[PDB]
Amino acid sequence: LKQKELIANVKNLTESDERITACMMYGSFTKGEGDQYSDIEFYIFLKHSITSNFDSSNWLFDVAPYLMLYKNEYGTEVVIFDNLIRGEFHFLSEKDMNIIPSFKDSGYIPDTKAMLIYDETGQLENYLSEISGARPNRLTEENANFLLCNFSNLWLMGINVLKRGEYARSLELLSQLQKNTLQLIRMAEKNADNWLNMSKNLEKEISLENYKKFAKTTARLDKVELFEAYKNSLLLVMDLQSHLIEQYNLKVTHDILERLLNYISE
Amino acid sequence: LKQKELIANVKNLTESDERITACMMYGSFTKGEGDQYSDIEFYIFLKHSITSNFDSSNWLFDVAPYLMLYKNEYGTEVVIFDNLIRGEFHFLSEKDMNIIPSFKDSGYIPDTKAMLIYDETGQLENYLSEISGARPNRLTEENANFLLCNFSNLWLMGINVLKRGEYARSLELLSQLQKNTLQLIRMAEKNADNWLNMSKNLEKEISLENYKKFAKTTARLDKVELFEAYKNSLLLVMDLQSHLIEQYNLKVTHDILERLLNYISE
Ligand SMILES: Nc1ncnc2c1ncn2[C@@H]1O[C@H](COP(=O)(O)CP(=O)(O)OP(=O)(O)O)[C@@H](O)[C@H]1O
Ligand SMILES: Nc1ncnc2c1ncn2[C@@H]1O[C@H](COP(=O)(O)CP(=O)(O)OP(=O)(O)O)[C@@H](O)[C@H]1O
Ligand SMILES: CCC[C@@H]1C[C@@H](C(=O)N[C@@H]([C@H]2O[C@H](SC)[C@H](O)[C@@H](O)[C@H]2O)[C@H](C)Cl)N(C)C1
Ligand SMILES: CCC[C@@H]1C[C@@H](C(=O)N[C@@H]([C@H]2O[C@H](SC)[C@H](O)[C@@H](O)[C@H]2O)[C@H](C)Cl)N(C)C1
Ligand SMILES: [Mg+2]
Ligand SMILES: [Mg+2]
Ligand SMILES: [Mg+2]
Ligand SMILES: [Mg+2]
Ligand SMILES: [Mg+2]
Repeated sequence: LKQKELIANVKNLTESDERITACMMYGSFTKGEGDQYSDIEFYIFLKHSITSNFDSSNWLFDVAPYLMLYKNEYGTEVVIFDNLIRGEFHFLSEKDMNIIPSFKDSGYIPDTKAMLIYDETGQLENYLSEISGARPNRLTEENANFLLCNFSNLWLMGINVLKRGEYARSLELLSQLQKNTLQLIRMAEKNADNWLNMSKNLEKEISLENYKKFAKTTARLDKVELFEAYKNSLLLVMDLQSHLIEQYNLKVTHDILERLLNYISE
Repeated sequence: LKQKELIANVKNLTESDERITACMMYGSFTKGEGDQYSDIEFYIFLKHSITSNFDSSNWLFDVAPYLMLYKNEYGTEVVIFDNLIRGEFHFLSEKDMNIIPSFKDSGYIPDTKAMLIYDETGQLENYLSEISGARPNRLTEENANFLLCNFSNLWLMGINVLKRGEYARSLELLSQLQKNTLQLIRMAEKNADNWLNMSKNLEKEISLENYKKFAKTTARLDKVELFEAYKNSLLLVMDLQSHLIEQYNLKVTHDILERLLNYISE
């Protein structure tokens, strides 16, 4: 894989460069899920007093020639290399390595070994041993209530804009509804490790039954298709709620979902 | 309108309640766009001493009985009243009233008069006057570049996950692409006030030609429809880039977009 050649380059350069004190890899190549379709991604920890003006544009070209480079909404440098591999490099002071513990909340981190690329001081390895084995419990009453409330809110907003004739906006809301629904399916089927990344591995991780029901909640930009998708979204959540009620005390009841259902033809 | 009755109750209670110093309304009922499909929304500014313990659930019930209340991801109290009207209420200390001037970054502020629901001290009116008539100018090289780079980033990521067979994830990414594409159309057509709310009034605000093109970038959860939508997504952005390049210096060139296009079948 071209990706692995680039990863090796990153390891090489982060070790040899005096400006870089640590490098943490994350993503699929640290979880046995890397393939030819994957990107590569790192936190690059820099000498504190040279962090502001660090020439990351030049450093990234030293990794490999690139076609495009910009800073995304998360402050991460994103590169499209000339071989079309995407790379995400988050550059920050070594003094901000204390961000790492909060990563335990992002998902299941069974192993940390592939994450350790370079570690000048030993501090990176120490932070990683704090998150190694991290596994958020997603199967909570709190989560079930938030998702059902969040869905009801978004569904009602969506059906309203649809009734107005704001079709494109109802489609946008439907995609937000869909993310929430995936999280509900993962709750109902007790396979919720891929939580924030709810669509990762979906074809491998959920029942055909609910996959097909989810597919029915999708639509192109079309009034009739949107109405069908919105209706099927509600029906699916009604199924999920009647399953989840057995496990949690829910504030969104079948009655409340029934009122939303009736509203479609109002 | 049920909405107007509820706004009236909010006006009534915010005035009379000694714990509430000011109430600012926003959204479509302050922008000449309110209708039967609208929600209602307010910032409620509380006397500083009681902000910490204020029982919002109790107060919102006084506005009208509700079927559902929860805090969304923005910390907004979101309510579905028992007549199925949606309400969004942001409770803050009076001392945070100075967040108001930053609202000018969100878009055009046509009517600060309709925004003033209650103002004990005259303070709210003063902050609102600072934003009246204001709008960002979205027509910039910085915006053209970010959107084209962000689109290219998300598109290449999305086509990779589609090729992988992660269809549900490619759909999720497609919806993110779609929002970037609406902002790009708004730049090209120079109708960019509805920027963060890019799909608001979309059917009324962009040309029939670009609406039709945008509609072809949409898909249901289906391999063939997804490949069609991803191609049409890039082709639309290629059209838009050819216009934008005349106005701004752009990092994303036609040649780069063509590399991405050829990548679909590689
Ligand atoms: N919404 C989210 N919030 C927080 N962390 C997330 C997240 N989505 C993904 N992540 C984390 O960031 C890592 C990198 O994510 P991405 O590169 O977007 C997908 P990936 O799992 O690396 O697969 P891929 O790049 O091979 O397609 C993921 O493995 C996950 O640990
Ligand atoms: N993404 C965003 N970021 C920041 N502000 C936004 C935003 N989207 C919308 N807004 C602002 O928040 C106001 C209320 O938004 P919404 O209630 O979601 C839509 P609306 O314009 O009120 O129409 P509607 O409620 O009648 O359908 C908008 O009018 C706009 O001023
Ligand atoms: C052990 C996981 C480390 C991850 C590092 C950190 C992070 O930088 N995530 C990014 C996150 O952003 C998107 S997915 C929304 C990218 O596709 C992904 O590769 C990653 O860079 C955002 C801030 Cl969520 N995440 C919170 C967890
Ligand atoms: C005069 C506009 C005032 C608005 C008030 C403030 C706000 O609370 N916006 C909300 C925003 O959130 C979503 S749309 C993302 C809601 O649909 C919308 O009614 C509004 O409540 C988020 C924090 Cl962006 N926005 C930054 C601007
Ligand atoms: Mg990755
Ligand atoms: Mg990534
Ligand atoms: Mg509104
Ligand atoms: Mg609203
Ligand atoms: Mg009461």
